[PDB]
Amino acid sequence: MSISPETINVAGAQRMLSQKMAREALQLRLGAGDPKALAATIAQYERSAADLDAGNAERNVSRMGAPEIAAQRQKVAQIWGRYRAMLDQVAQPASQVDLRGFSQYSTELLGELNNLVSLMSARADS
Amino acid sequence: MSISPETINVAGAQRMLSQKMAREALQLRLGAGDPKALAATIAQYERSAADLDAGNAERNVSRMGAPEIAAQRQKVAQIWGRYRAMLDQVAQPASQVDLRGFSQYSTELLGELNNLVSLMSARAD
Ligand code: NA
Ligand code: NA
Ligand code: NA
Repeated sequence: MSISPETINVAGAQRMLSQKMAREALQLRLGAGDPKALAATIAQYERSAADLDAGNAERNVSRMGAPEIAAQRQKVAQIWGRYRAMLDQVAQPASQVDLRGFSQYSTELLGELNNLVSLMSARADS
Repeated sequence: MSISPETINVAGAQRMLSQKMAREALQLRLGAGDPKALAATIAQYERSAADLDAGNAERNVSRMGAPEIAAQRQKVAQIWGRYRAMLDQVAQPASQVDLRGFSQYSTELLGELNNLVSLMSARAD
């Protein structure tokens, strides 16, 4: 591997975080949740996204400048912005939302994050 | 690396699957879910757990026999068995369930899956 294992770990964990935040938001919709937990999960995702975009030497996350990888990070980022806004709405018990649309979007983001991991691994691995 | 990168990918994805299942079960609790999706996610976790325990040549998942890794897979399996049962309760809109208990247990399983990934990576480089 040309990148650190931690780089691939952080990218893979984005997949998990996307799902964790959805569960936390749905639990908030049910009135049994914790806004602090949701915020913290979203913050972990965003911290990792910035680390993957810029590199983070302290955290041992490599910036991968390959154009296809950078393009996939940007594709992910556009989906993420819309998903993040949906999370905020889902988490409010009294809001109007489309829960099937939310689920579809969670699955879409997950797929694009998995695609990011795949591209990173292809470039990194022998 | 002594193990295939796919081995680490599959172990990491178990973290994700544990959380996807919770998302799906809560969607079902809210009447906006899909039982087939939850079933598929559970099945994927179970196949991957089997692959990590035994190896799977077709899928390029390597065996890792180090005692600490085997012990952690066993620890995960005990938590998983209990978690899996909780899912069915959560997913029923009309059940009485303790959702905070469920989320705590989801986070516990996630942590042990993360610990498994860490142990695997340490051994693999
Ligand atoms: Na919550
Ligand atoms: Na083994
Ligand atoms: Na097992």
